[PDB]
Amino acid sequence: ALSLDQRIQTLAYEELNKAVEYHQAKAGTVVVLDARTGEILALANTPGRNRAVTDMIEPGSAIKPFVIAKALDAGKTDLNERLNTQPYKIGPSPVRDDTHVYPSLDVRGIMQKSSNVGTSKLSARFGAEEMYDFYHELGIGVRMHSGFPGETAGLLRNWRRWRPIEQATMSFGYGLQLSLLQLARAYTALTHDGVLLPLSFEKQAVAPQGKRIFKESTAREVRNLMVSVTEPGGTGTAGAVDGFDVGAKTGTARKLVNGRYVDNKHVGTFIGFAPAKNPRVIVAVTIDEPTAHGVVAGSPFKKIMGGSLNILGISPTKPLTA
Repeated sequence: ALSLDQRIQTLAYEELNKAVEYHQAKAGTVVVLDARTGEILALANTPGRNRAVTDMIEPGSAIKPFVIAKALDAGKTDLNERLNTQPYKIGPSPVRDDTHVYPSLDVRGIMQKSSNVGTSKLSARFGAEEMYDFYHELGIGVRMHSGFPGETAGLLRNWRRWRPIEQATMSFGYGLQLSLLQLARAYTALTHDGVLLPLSFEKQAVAPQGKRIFKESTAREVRNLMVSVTEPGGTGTAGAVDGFDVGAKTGTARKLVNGRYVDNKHVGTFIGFAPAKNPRVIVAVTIDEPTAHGVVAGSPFKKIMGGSLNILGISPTKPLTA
């Protein structure tokens, strides 16, 4: 009684190969979760090791929704505040959006434009220790004990050694590491009404008691705000799925490789869930070091998500246009 769905696995495998070949990338990974149970429905890798499981990545933009959720959850911001989002400095260190300037944005805007400034200022309303604990409770630095070879814990540095610049760069996804599976896992906290799920490779007749991280209503509102990422105006319109509202993030993630000098490998990333309001599927795609022609992880995400929803009998919630 494995949780894996062949129809979805075949679809994940095929769109992944297609995308990796088209972009001439080194490698690729897809994870598909049942957004309500945490069942792994698919897990596809290009040939070689199980990167979904073994490869620590710095998540980039994909971590942002969590910072924003924490800030809404604690009442440190709300849906009406306009933040000053001008580039600014911490000590010598510039913080900037890439590479637009947005003078001000509300929280929806911060999500929509995936703003580094807005995110890092929402993070800065918490102490280093509170943020550390938050990242830890998302499972960052905590082994999943999947039972696969090469698995590791990840990296969350002790908060006592954090500089204010490091707290801020962690809020936009650098200086801490987790696997794609750990990242897809964190997303269940958003889809399953504030409750983080442990994930399982086996079919579930429960489904499991997870661990509350956010209020239900915080998760519900964050999902709505993530819809603006895939709509016109957002940074992830490449991951829009006809007929559905999709909540998602795109970004370039990083993979570190030792040793003489550490190699910063770039990884195209797209992660999301749909239907946004009542999610049924989380899809996460990474594509390692694309070379030709971020639509990179977006198109296969778009195809895998669309195809998974059809396979599972989930109907569109809005009109089709083309």
